[PDB]
Amino acid sequence: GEAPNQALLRILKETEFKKIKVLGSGAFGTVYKGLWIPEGEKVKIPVAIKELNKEILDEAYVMASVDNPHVCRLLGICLTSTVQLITQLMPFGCLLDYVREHKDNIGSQYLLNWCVQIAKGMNYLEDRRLVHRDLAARNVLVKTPQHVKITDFGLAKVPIKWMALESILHRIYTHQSDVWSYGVTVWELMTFGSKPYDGIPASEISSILEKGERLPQPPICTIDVYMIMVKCWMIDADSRPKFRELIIEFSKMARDPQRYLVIQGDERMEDMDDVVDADEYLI
Ligand SMILES: CCC(=O)N1CCC[C@H](n2c(=O)c(-c3cccc(F)c3Cl)c(C)c3cnc(Nc4ccc(N5CCN(C)CC5)c(C)c4)nc32)C1
Repeated sequence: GEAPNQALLRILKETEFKKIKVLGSGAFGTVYKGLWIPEGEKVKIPVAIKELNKEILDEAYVMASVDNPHVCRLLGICLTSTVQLITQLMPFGCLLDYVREHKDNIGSQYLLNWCVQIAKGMNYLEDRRLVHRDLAARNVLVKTPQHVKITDFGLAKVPIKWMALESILHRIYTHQSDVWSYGVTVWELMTFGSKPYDGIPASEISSILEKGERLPQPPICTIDVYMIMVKCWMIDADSRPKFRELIIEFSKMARDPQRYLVIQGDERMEDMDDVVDADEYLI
C-alpha cells in the first residue's frame, strides 16, 4: 500500500566532523555543537552531533525520510563504537526557551509566522503519512528568529497536557491528535512560554477535558486566534481543523498581525570563510 522509501542514509567518517562545544547532556545522549567538512569539498557545515541503539537508529531512520524546510533533517550517521547522528545546527535553541527569554521583544508578526511554519511542517508530515505524537514548543527548534523547524521524532510512527483526549484514553494517535498538540503549542507561544494546566495533576486532565474545560484565552489573543486554538481541542477529531487550513488561517492573519494579536509596544521591536548552511548543501 505504501510506496518504497528510497531515502538515502549517509555514513560519514569521524575525521570529517569536529565537535566544538557541548549543547546538552541527557541520560540518552550528549549533544555537541560542531562542524562538518565533507572530504575535499571546501565547505564547513554547522551541525549538532549526538552521541549515546535500536532507538537511535529508529530515530535516524525517520529523520532521513523527511525533507521539508520546517522539519529537522538528518545529514548522516557515523558507525563509531559509540554511534553518532549528524544533524543541522539550530543556533537559537528551542522555541520554548526562545519565547521565554525574549518575550519583551517578540512581536505579533513573529508569533503568527511561527504558527504558519509549524502548520506547514506538520502538514508535510501528514503528506508523508507520519504522526509526530510529541508536538510541543519544546520540540520546535529555531534556525533564525524568522525560521523554525519541528524536531524530536522520538515517538514518531508521556506528555498528557499536550495530548488529545482520545490519546489519553485509548492510546489512539492521529494527524488530528497532532492538531490538538498544535493548538496547545500555539497556546504556549501566545502565553510566552507558560506551562499548560500548571499546578494540575496529570491524572485529572482526562476528566477535566471530558467536562468541557480547556486552556484560557491568552491576554494578547483576539477571539479570532483563540477560536482557532479552541477548535483544535474538540473531542470529535473530524471537527478539529486540518493543518492545511491552519496554514491558510494563520497566513491570512499574518497579513495584518496587529489585528489578531495585541502586544504592548508591539510596533517597534576564526575562519568562517567557507561555512554554508546545511539548507544550501545538497547531494
Ligand atoms: C530541546 C532543546 C534542548 O535543550 N536540547 C539538548 C541539547 C541540544 C539538543 N539538540 C538535539 O537533540 C537535536 C536532534 C534531534 C533529533 C535527533 C538528533 F540526532 C539531534 Cl542532534 C538537534 C538537531 C539540535 C539542533 N540544534 C541545537 N541547538 C542548540 C541547543 C541548545 C542551545 N542552548 C545552549 C545555551 N543555553 C544554555 C541555552 C540553549 C543552543 C544555543 C542551541 N540543538 C539540538 C536538544
